[PDB]
Amino acid sequence: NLDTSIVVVGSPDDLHVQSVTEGLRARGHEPYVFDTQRFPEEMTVSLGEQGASIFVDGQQIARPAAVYLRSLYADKAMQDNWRRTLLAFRERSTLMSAVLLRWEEAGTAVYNSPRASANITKPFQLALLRDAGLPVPRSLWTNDPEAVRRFHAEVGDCIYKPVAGGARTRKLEAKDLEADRIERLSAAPVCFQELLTGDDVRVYVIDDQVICALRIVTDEIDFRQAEERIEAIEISDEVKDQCVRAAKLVGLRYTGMDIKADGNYRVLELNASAMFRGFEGRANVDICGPLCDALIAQTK
Amino acid sequence: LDTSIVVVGSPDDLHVQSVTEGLRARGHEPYVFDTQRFPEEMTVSLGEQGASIFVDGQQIARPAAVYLRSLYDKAMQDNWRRTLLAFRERSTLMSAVLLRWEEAGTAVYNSPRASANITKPFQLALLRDAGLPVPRSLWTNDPEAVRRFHAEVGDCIYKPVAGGARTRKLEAKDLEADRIERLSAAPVCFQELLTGDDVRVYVIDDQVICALRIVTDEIDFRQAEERIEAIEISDEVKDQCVRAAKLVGLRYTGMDIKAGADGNYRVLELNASAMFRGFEGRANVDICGPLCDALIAQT
Amino acid sequence: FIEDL
Amino acid sequence: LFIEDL
Repeated sequence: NLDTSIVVVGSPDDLHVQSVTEGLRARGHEPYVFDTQRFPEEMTVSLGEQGASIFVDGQQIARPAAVYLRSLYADKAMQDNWRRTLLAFRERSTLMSAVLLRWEEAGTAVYNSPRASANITKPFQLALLRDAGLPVPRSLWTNDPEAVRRFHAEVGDCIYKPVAGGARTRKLEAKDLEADRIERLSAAPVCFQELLTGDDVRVYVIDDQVICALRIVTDEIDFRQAEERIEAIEISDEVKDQCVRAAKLVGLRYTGMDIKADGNYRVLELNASAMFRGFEGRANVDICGPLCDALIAQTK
Repeated sequence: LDTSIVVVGSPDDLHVQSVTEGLRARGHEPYVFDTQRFPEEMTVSLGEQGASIFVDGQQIARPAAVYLRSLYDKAMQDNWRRTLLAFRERSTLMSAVLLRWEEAGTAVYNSPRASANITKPFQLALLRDAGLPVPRSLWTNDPEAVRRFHAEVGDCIYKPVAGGARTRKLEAKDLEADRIERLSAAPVCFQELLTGDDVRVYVIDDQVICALRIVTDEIDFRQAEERIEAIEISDEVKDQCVRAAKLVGLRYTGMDIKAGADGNYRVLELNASAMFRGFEGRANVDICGPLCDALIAQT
Repeated sequence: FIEDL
Repeated sequence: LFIEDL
C-alpha cells in the first residue's frame, strides 16, 4: 500500500482484479488496489491544481508506472430524483476520470486508458479499421425504415443488435421488417449487420505481441444449456500483425479482438477490457501471465 | 446542398444564426445540422466504411470544416433505465458522425475529443504543469483537506466539480461538521477567492482575436448588466493564451482569466463552445467574422 | 425497437 | 448534497 508503483483500478471482489493482483504477487510485486467503487462514501480523493497532487486516503499517488483499468464506476435514489442523482454521479465520475487522465499525462502506462473510449464507439471503431484495410461486417447504424429495407434487399440474411450494447443480438426476420416495429427506429437507432456464419475467434494483443488466438465453439449438453469449448490456435502471421495494427490504431495496450469467419475472418469489435479467466481455463492458455509481464515491464 | 462547412446546432440558436449569416455574407451557405431532431424527424445512416454517412439520403462523408455548437422528463420518471440507454444510442451515433469527419481530416472547430481535456480537474493541471498561472484549487470530498486548504489560502469559494450550480463563498457555517460532512455524498471544488477583473481572451487557430474586460454596472434595484470593453495585453500574454488553447486542443476558444489581489492574471478555464455575441458589441471587436473566415479557409 | 433493453 | 443547488 505504500508502494503505489503498479495500480489495479477495480474492486478486490472482482475475479480479474484478484487474478492480476495474485499473478503479480507471484512475481514479487504487490500491487496497489484502487477500489474506486467505494469512493465518495468511504474513501477520500483530493486533487490539487498541480497534476501530481493526487491523494487517496491521505496518500499521495502522483505517477504509477502502470495501471490495469478494470472498472471506474441500491440506486432507487434515481427512482426518487433522477436529476440530482445524475449530477452527483457526474461529480463522482469526473473526479475519478481526472485522476486517471493525470496519471496518463504524467507518463503512466495505463493499460487501456479511458481516452480510448472515443475510438471504441462501435460505428467509429469499425469505420476506423475498415478505412485502414481491415475486413469488417457489412454494417448499418440507422433510424430509417427504408434504409434498412435496402440493406436487407442487398445482403439478405442479417441480424440486428444495439448501437452501444445492452441486449443480446437478435436475428432480423421478416416480421421485424413489418411497419409495426420497423417504424420504432423513430425512438432510437439500431445496428444491423450481415449474418456471418463461420467460427468465433478471439485474439489477445498485449503491447504489439499477439499472445494467442482462441476458437470458441459450443457443445449442447442439457436442455437449453450448452457449454463453450476454447481451443488454442495459430494464425497467419499476416493476421498476427493485422491484429496488432487494429490494437495500435484503436489505442489499446491490452485488447481482446473478436473476429468471426467465404471462410476468412472479419473483425467485429475490439474490447477495451476483455475478460480472460473463461479462456484461461477452457483451453489451459495463459493471458494473465503476459498481462502481469507487461505491467512489471513498465517499472523498468 | 454544399456540405463543405457544416454548422451543428439548431437554427433557433442565435449563435448558429450569427455564424450562418456571416458565412452567407462571404459566399458560402452552410448545412445546418439540427441534431435535436435526430430520433424522430431525421434519418442518419452509417455503413462499415467511414464515407458512408447519410443524413436524409444526402451523404456527408467529409466536410472541410465543422462548427460544433451543440450535439444534444416524464419518460425518465416512468422508466429511467431505458430512457438513459435510448439517449446513449442516439448520442453514440451522432458522436460517431463527428469522429468520422475529424478522422477524415475535417477541421472540427473544437472536436468532441476535447471533452476529455475539458474536465476542469484535468485542464487546470494541464495549464499549471505547462507553467501558466491557475488559481489555487482543491477538488475533494475530504473535510480535513478542506480545512487545511481554507487555512492555507484564506477566503475561498466552492463550486460543483463539473459545473451545474452558481459558485458560492465558503463561510464558517460551511466548515461546521453539519454541512462539511456531506462531502461524502459527492466531491466539491474549492478555490481561493480571486479579487481582480474578469477578462476573456478569444483565440482562433493560434491567433489571439481580442481580450475583453467584463465589468458590471447597477442599473436597477438589485439588477446589473455586463459592460464588455476591450483591453490590450502583452505579446507575452498573447503567446501564453495561444499555447493554452493548443494544450487543451481547441481551435476556437474563449479563455476566462482574472487578475487577483496582485493585478496579475490566472487562467480560470478554457471554454470548448464559448459564446461571443454579447462580447462583440460594445467592444467593437468582431469574433463571428474571424471564426467564419477560419472556417472558409479550410475549403 | 429492441425489447430486451 | 453539499452543493444544495444541485
